[PDB]
Amino acid sequence: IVKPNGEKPDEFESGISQALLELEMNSDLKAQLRELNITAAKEIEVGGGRKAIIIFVPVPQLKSFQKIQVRLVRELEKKFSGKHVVFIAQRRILPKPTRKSRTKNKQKRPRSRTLTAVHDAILEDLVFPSEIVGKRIRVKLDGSRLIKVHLDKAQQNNVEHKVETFSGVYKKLTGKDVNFEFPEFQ
Amino acid sequence: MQNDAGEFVDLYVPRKCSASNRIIGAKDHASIQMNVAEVDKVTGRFNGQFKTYAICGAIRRMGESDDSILRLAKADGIVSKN
Amino acid sequence: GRMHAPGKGLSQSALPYRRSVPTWLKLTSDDVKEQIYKLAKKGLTPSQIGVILRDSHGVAQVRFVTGNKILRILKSKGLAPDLPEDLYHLIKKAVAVRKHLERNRKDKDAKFRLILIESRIHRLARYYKTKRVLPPNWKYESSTASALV
Amino acid sequence: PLAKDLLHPSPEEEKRKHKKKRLVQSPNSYFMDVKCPGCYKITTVFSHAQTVVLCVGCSTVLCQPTGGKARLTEGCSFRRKQ
Amino acid sequence: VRMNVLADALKSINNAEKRGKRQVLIRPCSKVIVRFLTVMMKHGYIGEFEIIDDHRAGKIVVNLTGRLNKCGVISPRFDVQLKDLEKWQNNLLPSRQFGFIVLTTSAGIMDHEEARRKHTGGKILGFFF
Amino acid sequence: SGALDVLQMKEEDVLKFLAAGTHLGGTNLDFQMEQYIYKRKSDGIYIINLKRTWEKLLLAARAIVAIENPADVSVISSRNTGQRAVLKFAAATGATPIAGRFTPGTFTNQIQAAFREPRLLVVTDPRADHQPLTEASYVNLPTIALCNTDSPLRYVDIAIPCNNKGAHSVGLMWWMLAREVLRMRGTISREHPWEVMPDLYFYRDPEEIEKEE
RNA sequence: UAAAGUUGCUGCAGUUAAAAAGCUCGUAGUUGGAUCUCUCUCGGCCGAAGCGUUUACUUUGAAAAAA
Repeated sequence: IVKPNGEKPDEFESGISQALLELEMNSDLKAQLRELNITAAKEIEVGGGRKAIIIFVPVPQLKSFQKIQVRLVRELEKKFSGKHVVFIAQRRILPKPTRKSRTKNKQKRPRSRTLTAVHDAILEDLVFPSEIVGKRIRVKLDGSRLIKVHLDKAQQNNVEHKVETFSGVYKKLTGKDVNFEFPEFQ
Repeated sequence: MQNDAGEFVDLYVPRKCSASNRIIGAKDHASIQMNVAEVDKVTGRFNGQFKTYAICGAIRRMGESDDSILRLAKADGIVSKN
Repeated sequence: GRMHAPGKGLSQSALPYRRSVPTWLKLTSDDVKEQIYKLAKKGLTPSQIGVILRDSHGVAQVRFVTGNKILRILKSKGLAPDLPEDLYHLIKKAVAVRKHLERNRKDKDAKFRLILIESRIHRLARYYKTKRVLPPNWKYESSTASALV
Repeated sequence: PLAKDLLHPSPEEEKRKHKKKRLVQSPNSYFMDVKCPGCYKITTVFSHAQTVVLCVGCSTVLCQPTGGKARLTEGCSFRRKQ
Repeated sequence: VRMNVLADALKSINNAEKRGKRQVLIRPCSKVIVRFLTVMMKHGYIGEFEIIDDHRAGKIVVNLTGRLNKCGVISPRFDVQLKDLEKWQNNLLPSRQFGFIVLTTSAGIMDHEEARRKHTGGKILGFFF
Repeated sequence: SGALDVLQMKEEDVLKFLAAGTHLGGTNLDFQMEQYIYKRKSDGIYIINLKRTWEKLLLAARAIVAIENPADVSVISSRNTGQRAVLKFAAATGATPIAGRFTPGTFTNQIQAAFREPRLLVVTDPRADHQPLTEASYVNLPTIALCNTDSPLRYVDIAIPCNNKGAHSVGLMWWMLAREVLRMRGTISREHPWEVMPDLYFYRDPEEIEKEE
């Protein structure tokens, strides 16, 4: 039932589709899953031998997915053993227009579809239940950035385990190193 | 200080302030070179060795020589952390 | 500092870092838009609409809830004033001081303040004509100022 | 000072500063839920409200505008969020 | 009003280095400010710095190693050709052994030595030594 | 101290500090002494954090011990409050005391009878001993001072936060400095209390000496 | 002409030595905050064809008399 973007679903993507189908036919959230849909799914190693799976939801359904994501992620976690689950919207990036190019688009690139905006949105969507209360880009002596993200204290014990998988997912998608912290000052 | 042959050609290497990393001039008579005695971990007695902090006269005049020496001692374990 | 006064004030709002809808806001975007339309139909400017929504119903920022600014929402449905609100208020102040100066010709401070107000009006009108918010031939005149208010 | 840390300021030292002069600016205002004896619904009131807030369940004013924070009438319980 | 935020950043760094401070807070931040600071830091003059993200225009807290004598901006940003670079270095640098002129070229923001290595002239941003 | 359990401050030291009123500063606060105070009371008096006081006293004792010749340490007190304490410190430790008027040019005028070139310089009050502190900036002379909340820190390299106004506090501070210097040197141990009691350093005004006898 | 950093773009000066308009608006001028990483033809890397939003740069390559 998944609507793929590469026109050929993978075995893991079909497995996640079957899990969502089972949650649709028999679960506590069957009323809202009807119009919901995902576009892709991948699994990657976040460190050592641990794995986490990324679900790419279409953007217009992102809010609908999030209002039930807290419920959905627990079921998908108990279903797939020790593999962490994240929901990140399928956001496309249009390249920066250059004077060496052709008629790519007669109208201006939207600012929500640039690389920096899409990466900020990916970071925001990586931690849905916990909001971002701050950001500090550290530039080390060798000139390599390290982003340090501040999250809510009221979501500390609930999400601190999900860290080291947020960083791995962000490194896989965007290539940027990110750390997560929970400042004492509110 | 080093020519292309690698030989050192400076008259001398002047001290740098332990706080500001600025050169202490040869005629800076307000600068100090304080020695802080090192102490045994179980007896608390002088070890015969010490730690040296050089503070220039500009820091002394502006009054931050005390805070600079305090921070240098803290960052060295002579003064207890917190 | 101020454009027409020697003052250098630091008073202005400090928007919070979090751009999210507050947890206490059970009002969805469409209810906010409906209340905006009702307040505009009552004859209120976007500034007053925002003040009322922040004060009584409780909306940190309309932009964080509906995704659009108040004036953009009004223009989208179509309820916005023909001329911009700040320009309208400047013209209103100019009309007030001009009416005062008629019976107070000895008030030479009022004349100076009126000159400053009309300079502000001319600058704002030039900016609005640059951005096509005003017609290219839109002119402010004393004999026609009260016709715009 | 000469070594004051700006990246990790004390929370009291940041509540002390002007809201605009902080490391990341944040308002000094807040929203409160005010309960009135004459009603039951939720009335969220801005702390610095510029309008006269009226409880829809009675002829009682909730707050009065002031140069700074609004003046809440005696007999109303207000709970601050965030 | 505040024009040329790079001038403000460099003046703040210079003033904090004269006062002997270990950290300076620069605001507002900008891409050119970050590139200039990175060029400074690659040469060991300034050390690590952190970009504070407020949602309007960042601030930067810059650690200060006591190695910096002067950092300055050149206003206006004169277009500099590779044949006029030596005159600029004689005008701006204390000696031919140390000190850098930071140019902005189509190959990016870099010092004058790199600009001569890449055979690019550009627009002069500033200098530091 | 170095966080060593051997160099930690004991209950007896805190008892002496509280009895002497060392923790009680003044109503004014020098901006360089803010890191040493704890709070300000309802009567405006700043409370000096005794942890920081003990830390700075031990640092000063280390600095004094590092001076190989004890005579190269100079102890100064122009006020009578710290004079007898300075003489007692010099007698116990071996430093060279200057009690009373400090003759200008003592450190800078080589053609002078009372010319000395100390390697360290300890004063009871930077505001009251400003002349030796100023001259210490001419001869590369590091300085240790007993500083109150309003004491100025120019030319002061180790400021010991303490009440330098009261006679009891000044005497106790000098006595503890001497005791710590001796303990760090090796003479007298820290396992049993020192035989010299702090009151040997306290200043006695003529009314007090007449009343006591 | 240099000396003249006594015409100062580099690079002067304007509290008291010569000097900031009595003051404030104001058009031209000058300057201006953050922010964007079967489109195409002979053989499954080639000339053509380019509105990439014109530019300003920068770096090339021609054309710029001799003396």
